[PDB]
Amino acid sequence: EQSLPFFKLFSFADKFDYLLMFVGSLGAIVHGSSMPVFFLLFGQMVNGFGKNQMDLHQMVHEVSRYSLYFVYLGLVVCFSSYAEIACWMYSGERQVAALRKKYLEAVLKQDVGFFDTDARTGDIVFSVSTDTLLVQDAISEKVGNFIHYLSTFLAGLVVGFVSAWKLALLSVAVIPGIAFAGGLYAYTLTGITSKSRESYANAGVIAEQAIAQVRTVYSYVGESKALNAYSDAIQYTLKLGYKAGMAKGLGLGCTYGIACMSWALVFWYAGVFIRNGQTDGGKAFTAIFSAIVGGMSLGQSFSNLGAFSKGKAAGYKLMEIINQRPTIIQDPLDGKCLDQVHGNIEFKDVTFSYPSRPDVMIFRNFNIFFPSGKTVAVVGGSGSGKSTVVSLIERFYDPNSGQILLDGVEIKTLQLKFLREQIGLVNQEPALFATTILENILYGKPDATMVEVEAAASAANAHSFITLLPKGYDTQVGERGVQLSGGQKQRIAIARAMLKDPKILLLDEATSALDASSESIVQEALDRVMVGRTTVVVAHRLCTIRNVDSIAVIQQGQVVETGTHEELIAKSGAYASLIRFQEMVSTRLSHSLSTKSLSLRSGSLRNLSYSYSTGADGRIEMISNAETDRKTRAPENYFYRLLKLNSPEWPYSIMGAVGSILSGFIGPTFAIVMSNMIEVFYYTDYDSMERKTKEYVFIYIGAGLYAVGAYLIQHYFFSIMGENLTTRVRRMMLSAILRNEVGWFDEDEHNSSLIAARLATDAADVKSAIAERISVILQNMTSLLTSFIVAFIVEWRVSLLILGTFPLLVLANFAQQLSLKGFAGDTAKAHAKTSMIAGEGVSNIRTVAAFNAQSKILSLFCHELRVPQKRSLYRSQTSGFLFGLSQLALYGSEALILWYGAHLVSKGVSTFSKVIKVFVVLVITANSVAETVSLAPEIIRGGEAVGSVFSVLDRQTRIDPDDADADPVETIRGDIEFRHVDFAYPSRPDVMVFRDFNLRIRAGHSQALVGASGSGKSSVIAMIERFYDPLAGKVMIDGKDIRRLNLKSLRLKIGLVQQEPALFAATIFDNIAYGKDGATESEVIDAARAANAHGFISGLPEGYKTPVGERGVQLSGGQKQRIAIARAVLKNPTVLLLDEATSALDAESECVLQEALERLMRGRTTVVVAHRLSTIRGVDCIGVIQDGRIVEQGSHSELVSRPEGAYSRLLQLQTHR
Ligand SMILES: CC(C)[C@H](C)[C@@H](O)[C@H](O)[C@@H](C)[C@H]1CC[C@H]2[C@@H]3COC(=O)[C@H]4C[C@H](O)[C@H](O)C[C@]4(C)[C@H]3CC[C@]12C
Ligand SMILES: Nc1ncnc2c1ncn2[C@@H]1O[C@H](COP(=O)(O)OP(=O)(O)NP(=O)(O)O)[C@@H](O)[C@H]1O
Ligand SMILES: Nc1ncnc2c1ncn2[C@@H]1O[C@H](COP(=O)(O)OP(=O)(O)NP(=O)(O)O)[C@@H](O)[C@H]1O
Ligand SMILES: [Mg+2]
Ligand SMILES: [Mg+2]
Repeated sequence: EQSLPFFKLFSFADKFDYLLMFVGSLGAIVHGSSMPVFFLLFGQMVNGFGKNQMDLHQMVHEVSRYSLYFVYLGLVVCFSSYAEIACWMYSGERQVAALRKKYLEAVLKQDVGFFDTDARTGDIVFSVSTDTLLVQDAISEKVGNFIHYLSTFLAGLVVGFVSAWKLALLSVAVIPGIAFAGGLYAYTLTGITSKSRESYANAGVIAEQAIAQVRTVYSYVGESKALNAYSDAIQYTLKLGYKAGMAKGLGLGCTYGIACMSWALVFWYAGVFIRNGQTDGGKAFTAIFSAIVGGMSLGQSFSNLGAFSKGKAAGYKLMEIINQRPTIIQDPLDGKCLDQVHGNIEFKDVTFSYPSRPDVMIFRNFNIFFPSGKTVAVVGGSGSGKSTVVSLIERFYDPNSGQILLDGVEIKTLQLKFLREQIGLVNQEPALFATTILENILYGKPDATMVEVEAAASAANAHSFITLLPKGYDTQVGERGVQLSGGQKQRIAIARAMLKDPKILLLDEATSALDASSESIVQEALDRVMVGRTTVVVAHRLCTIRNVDSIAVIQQGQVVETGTHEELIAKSGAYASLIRFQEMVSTRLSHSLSTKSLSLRSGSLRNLSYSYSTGADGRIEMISNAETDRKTRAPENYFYRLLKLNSPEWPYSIMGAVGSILSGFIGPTFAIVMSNMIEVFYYTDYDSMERKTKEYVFIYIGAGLYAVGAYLIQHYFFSIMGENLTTRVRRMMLSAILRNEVGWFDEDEHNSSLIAARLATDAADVKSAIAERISVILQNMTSLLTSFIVAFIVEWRVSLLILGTFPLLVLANFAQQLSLKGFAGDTAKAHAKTSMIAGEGVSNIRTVAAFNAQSKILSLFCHELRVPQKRSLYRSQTSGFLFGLSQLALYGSEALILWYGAHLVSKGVSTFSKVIKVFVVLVITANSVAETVSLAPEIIRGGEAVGSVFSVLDRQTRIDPDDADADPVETIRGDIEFRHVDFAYPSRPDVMVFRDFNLRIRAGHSQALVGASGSGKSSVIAMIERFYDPLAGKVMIDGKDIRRLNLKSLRLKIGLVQQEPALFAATIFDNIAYGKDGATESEVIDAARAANAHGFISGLPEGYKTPVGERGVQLSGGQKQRIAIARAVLKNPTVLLLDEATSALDAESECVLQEALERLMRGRTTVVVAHRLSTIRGVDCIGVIQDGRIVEQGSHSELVSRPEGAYSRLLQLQTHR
């Protein structure tokens, strides 16, 4: 939206950076006007090297002068490419490093309640992560290319018009006949790719509903037809991907079909102006080639504007936080400083609301008093502003109406160094900055002594635990060297509360780690520090409040009652229901940053962003997103395997590769004709310069239609091979994802949001690893070959010195194509330890506001930024000097060859138009060789990270749904008998929810599994089918082992009903027939009238046809549950399985299960679980589990005979509505 001007991005430059942009601008101009000066000397060499063919002693003079000048020109490109790289890359680094210093100063001094996670602390941390890499990439080095390739254009039209201005308009005005046809290609390329990009999203929900509902898709046998709806939704991209291979041949055929009909136009009029006597054969070499490579080089200077519009936008967000004016600031002169405080805090009608939204009201008419030297207990039951009391004494906010006084002195007339130093804060998930266990304790006071740190951790239940660590109080909590990552989080944070020695002390509900005997150890540590200090207590559970010597209770805006724990238990005033409430019983930002960073990496480069994760429990882990270089390397034999998977089309690859060698002949067909017209321009018989220039125009036309029929073959083919490979792989991947166990889908890195991308993008980059890395080899390995055969027929004494110099002429043309992207290289990885230190400074700001840590983070950030400047000083000088020397060897070795040519002509060995036919061929050849060696690591080094998708094709499953040595199933009777059987989730095996679980089910019976307050209750049905394997023992079914049978034959006769039902993106005719294939119309209609819904399904305008999955009409959960029961009643199963869990019916006036329960159990073996104790009258048995063990069994007539057992607790929960 709002954006800065491009200027004022340089507004952080000091007095030293106005000299690294004046040196660095005279460097980029003299370098820019060097290719139009190379064309001024080379058209002055040939005018002595061939007009004097009759004077062999004038040639040796005037080529020994014009080939000394290509050493003087080599020492200008030596020191003017060293001054645009080593003076811009570093001078764009002292301005961003300075930015982060002004910025971090800005964030630390802002009112502390500005950050409330409502896309706020996921926006400030992201603004220091990416926006200081978009200000850097727009002002450092791409300005040094925008100046460079501009002054080539403004000096390619001065050397052009001075020498011969009557050709400096023919050579210029033709150029829009190339770009018009060069832009028609890139126009229709989008117009067909967008037809492929849009047609895939139809298939992007079929391979999504069959993964996000993989519990249902495995439960029925519905994976064999989940490919036939993904086969018939790629075929509308294959045949649409064919004719995009046609629009690349004719887009590269109609480019050399005008290009080879454009050199004929500017070489014909050159043959006219020489005969008429206006120019000569050397000055018409300059005025053509200066205006062409000068006029074509605005396609590079207008390529930097895409990276300039990202600078003005992302720079404005950084520049508005710095000058955002806060309210609660420190006044070091307009402030007081008391002495011998008592801590008599009194709120005198203090109202307050959240400044995010003043709609709700928190402290309407709030009035409490705090004593001196006592303990109070402000306590609520829920979010009635229970943590707002500590969030107001800190001045994290201001009260919008009211006044707060300390000992008769108000705190709004005080500075924020006398107040916050005297208050200690302990709260949930306590802040441990990634340092040792000596510097975290020194945030209370930076330098007192060593022995008081030990005395602080002595009365903290820590000193025993921090001397049983094999280092001298030196243990990294951020890095996972030694982990205190047990369930008992060892509270070292209380040592900060003890060493600081505060007068006022604001504790909080610091027992929320599933408290037990382990968290009772840190409880008594808290109970011994509240001595002689004004302190409060905030509590959630009242089991730890029973020894507190004053309790004041608020309910809504105001205090209700005061006193001690003798009258609080009395009078039943909002305490007797609350103790009945006691008896009736972050890590999201790393996903939130990964969403905002997603869907924005299409325009930005991959060496620019990050990839966020939780990592350890010390910080937010920022991976530099250049992890493709050193992670997930492909299997070594992949270049043979991908050819084997793509074989049946060996006819379509031989027919293509004979259309590839013919495309490599276009190189020397240009260079051998154009090296004959620099001969013919020096004839002296002006009618012999006409009959031998009609031959040199009918070949440019004759090789201008040749390129139409030799780019059309190489690109219509090698894409039929390239689109029967991103089809056969996309159908083998889904037939290899739907064979894994279900627990692989439970992991967060394998959700149904990334695995639908690894079939979209990562399976579509095999077209560019086996079809477009052969065609850019055989095109270039037949053009290198057919030019080193023509070079050894014409003259072999010069084409041997060029072959020895050829390892240098290809390095010099290799350095001219790394400089198009800039030599900075992975600029996210060096600035990635810096941002982690700014990552702990924002998301943990509530403890930085206390302790006065606002000047210790700034000196642990300006002490670490001295590493990414002395890395950008070494790299900017070495990679600016190894570029300025690899251009000296270019111009400094084109003046050895041409000198050596003008030496042999003196001895009569070889002649003119044999030096030129060897020198001009063997420079244009080397231009194409540094396009092949540039992709040399990408072939060998694993392809790339998106071509390394073999973790789904090459991955052995655990639970195989189909075997050969497995007996099929004839008829199940139902004989579920659980033998010694324990279980845990493979995702988190730390909890061991089943402990030698045992059951027994005879055929023709039922089961009445209790909810047991959600003790893994929906997991017994998970082991009837094989969603998981038991940790030990056998699941004895039908008197047999379950893991000795063919699994696809088993699941077709055991039908279940899922916990939270959802339907597929289809009408309601598949949804009630998805559990029964082969049935057509007859018993489908009767199948609906079981959970009846029959007027609900007949009440529809479009019959039964309604989209209920997505993008149609929306139904309710009580009505969706009606549809799901119609599945199992059509399948006619043997072992029915129902489920209820955690208030998921949502059907008031419950009648959707009065019909469905008692009419369905006619001849089946059922296992029914119910979370509510209602309609729980099972008719054959019952099962009640406690912590992985059943405790009682029988009918519902011996359960009521026991006085308590375990069911008597459940009947009291009926009255807890
Ligand atoms: C003039 C040469 C003898 C000289 C030694 C050589 O250094 C020259 O500067 C080379 C690098 C350049 C100068 C002009 C360029 C050509 C001018 O640009 C063009 O029109 C294109 C058309 C098409 O892209 C061709 O494949 C290359 C071609 C035709 C360019 C290929 C490379 C050059 C031939
Ligand atoms: N930053 C915020 N902006 C707006 N509302 C908030 C914010 N933080 C908390 N709230 C809500 O406003 C109410 C104030 O209660 P609060 O002071 O947070 O005590 P609490 O800790 O939520 N109660 P409990 O968790 O039961 O001990 C709560 O219901 C909060 O959920
Ligand atoms: N896929 C899973 N991976 C790891 N743990 C899980 C998974 N699913 C559930 N749990 C944990 O298992 C515990 C108990 O729930 P679970 O074992 O799923 O059955 P349940 O939810 O008790 N059934 P119900 O009582 O009917 O709601 C919970 O604390 C969950 O966190
Ligand atoms: Mg709280
Ligand atoms: Mg459940």
